[PDB]
Amino acid sequence: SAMDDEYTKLLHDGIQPVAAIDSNFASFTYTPRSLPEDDTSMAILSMLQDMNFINNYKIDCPTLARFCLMVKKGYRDPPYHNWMHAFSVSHFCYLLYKNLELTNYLEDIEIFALFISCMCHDLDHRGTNNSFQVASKSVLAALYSSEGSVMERHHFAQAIAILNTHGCNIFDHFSRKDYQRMLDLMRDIILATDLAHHLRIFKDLQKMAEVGYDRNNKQHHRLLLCLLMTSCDLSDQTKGWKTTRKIAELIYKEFFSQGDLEKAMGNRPMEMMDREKAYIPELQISFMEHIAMPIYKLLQDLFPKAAELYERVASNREHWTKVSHKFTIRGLPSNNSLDFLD
Ligand SMILES: Cc1cc([C@@H]2CN(C(=O)c3ccc(F)c(F)c3)CC(F)(F)C2)n2ncnc2n1
Ligand SMILES: [Mg+2]
Ligand SMILES: [Zn+2]
Repeated sequence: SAMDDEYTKLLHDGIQPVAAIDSNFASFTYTPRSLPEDDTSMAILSMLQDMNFINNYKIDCPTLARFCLMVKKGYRDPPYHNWMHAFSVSHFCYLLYKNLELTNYLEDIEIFALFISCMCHDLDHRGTNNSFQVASKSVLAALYSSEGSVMERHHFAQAIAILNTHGCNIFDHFSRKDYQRMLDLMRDIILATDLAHHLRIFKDLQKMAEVGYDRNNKQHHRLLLCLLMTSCDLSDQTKGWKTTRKIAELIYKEFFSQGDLEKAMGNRPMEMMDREKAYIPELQISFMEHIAMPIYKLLQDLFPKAAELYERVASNREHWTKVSHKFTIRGLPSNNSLDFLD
């Protein structure tokens, strides 16, 4: 019923102009997690409208309103992999569209697929990684462990289940060819969010950046879509320091909850998921150096206007070294007590 009245307003009230959301809404400096969650479904419609997808693809407005709410409701509330993550990843896709001239690189339908994939790419995340699905012998591992990318296959399957819900198939007027294309793109893009997949294709991404993007090379299109999806997925690290500090809190809260579960199963968690071993500043520096910075360096190599993104990621990484000394207890704790020693 609450879904129903939210739908009624989303459908009949009109799509707010994107500029009314925030006067910096289309800037790389904007932090979409500042938007109240109650306003995010309308902001999705505003972005879809501003990218001209609603008109270009003649999306049915009741269907689209239903779809957007179904996707939002398809996220649970772990500390990090929740709807506000999917919303902020989608918003970064919109930023890429508005700032980087993606139409010189990608087909319209590929840009559309990228944005819809961003909305859907973590659907029904339970706050645990692929390794945990296998180790805990979850239903998801029973379905997909033999293919790999367990969670990402689930996210994709959830996206399809939403489309296959009556009243929610925003593509169902597409030609059979275009429908097959959209769903194939969604598969490839959502599966690209597995960082194991990123790490596997990284050399090919480097080689594409080295030789130069060839808009007539179908494999270049696929590679670029993967890179852009990863860039959206990690885009929290391209904001200022307070965003990255908070996002670190959320990720490690989620990780440490998984680690507590693995210990209860008699298994040794990864150091980064073990609240007794993980040293957050060094793990964040390592993640920035070895994963985040190279991704945004490739993005800048391909799109010079993305330079500020890489510079911000590098700065945030420098901040971690600067604050690391504060994880060492000087003097006495604030209570003047050493009772934590016992
Ligand atoms: C935006 C953002 C997203 C993630 C993570 C990265 N992920 C990892 O596997 C991972 C995590 C920590 C590491 F140190 C590492 F080497 C790998 C997958 C994920 F958990 F989904 C999201 N992190 N992690 C730390 N700061 C992050 N910032
Ligand atoms: Mg994911
Ligand atoms: Zn994600």
